[PDB]
Amino acid sequence: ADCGLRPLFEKKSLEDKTERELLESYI
Amino acid sequence: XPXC
Amino acid sequence: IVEGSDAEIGMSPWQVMLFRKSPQELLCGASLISDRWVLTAAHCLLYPPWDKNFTENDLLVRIGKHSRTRYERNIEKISMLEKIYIHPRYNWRENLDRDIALMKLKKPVAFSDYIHPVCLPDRETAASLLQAGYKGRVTGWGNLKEGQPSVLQVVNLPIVERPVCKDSTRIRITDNMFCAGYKPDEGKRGDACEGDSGGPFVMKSPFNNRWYQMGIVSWGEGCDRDGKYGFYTHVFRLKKWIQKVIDQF
Ligand SMILES: *[C@@H]1O[C@H](CO)[C@@H](O)[C@H](O)[C@H]1NC(C)=O
Ligand SMILES: [Cl-]
Ligand code: NA
Repeated sequence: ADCGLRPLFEKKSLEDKTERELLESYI
Repeated sequence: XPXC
Repeated sequence: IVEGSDAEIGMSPWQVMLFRKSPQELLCGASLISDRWVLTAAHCLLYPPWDKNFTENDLLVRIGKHSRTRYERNIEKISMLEKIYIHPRYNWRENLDRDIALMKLKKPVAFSDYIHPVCLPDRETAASLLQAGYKGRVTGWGNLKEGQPSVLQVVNLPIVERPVCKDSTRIRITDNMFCAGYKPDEGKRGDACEGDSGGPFVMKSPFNNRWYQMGIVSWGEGCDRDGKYGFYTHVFRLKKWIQKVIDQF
């Protein structure tokens, strides 16, 4: 139900140091 | 071969 | 992981370490997909040409870890296995087709800031995100070059077009695999390596912000060689088997 949302990241509205690289690769 |  | 960098704390809280009991040693990575199921590569458990054939009591999984070697008290969880299930059509004789295995924990693990399951993709998520050029992420405590890290490593790598993957090797690639890594012309480097096998290749969905396990580290020829790519078990293609094992329990 809660799979794939990290307690120390998505659940706290924080982003990790390289996930932006993944997001940008989509465009 | 296999990851190993 | 070659050319990666230290993971942040809790960056991959589905990451699992598969550990041999006797002698003590890290065997492989793996991932937590629920409170009691762990996914890994079949070749981590069964590979007759190397006389590898583990039974449940040969192994432990360690969940919640950051340090490769330190016992992380109050953070990590060490679990025993109740049963191993290997894909009945895992092809170890030829090319590691369907390189996938599930392990059921003897008791469910409690989640925490450091322990949390990754999603498996459905049809729409696979169709949308498994496209050449889109990047995913590989993590593990494997070798730093084809040399072990102090803490969990992470690197992001692009999915590569099937004909380029096939051009890169004489091993027969099937639709149950995909490859990823930079091309020689892209300048950037990076690959999984020995010890990372079994661990997850994940993608963060841009539609719902959830992380999905799209691949399992399966095979490669060397690590980070120019013109070679890492190969990954295609999790979604083998999902009906996963669901069958989980349902039937
Ligand atoms: C692996 O080990 C088990 C242990 O009893 C044995 O029954 C089985 O034949 C072995 N599997 C393969 C594929 O060699
Ligand atoms: Cl299947
Ligand atoms: Na390469």
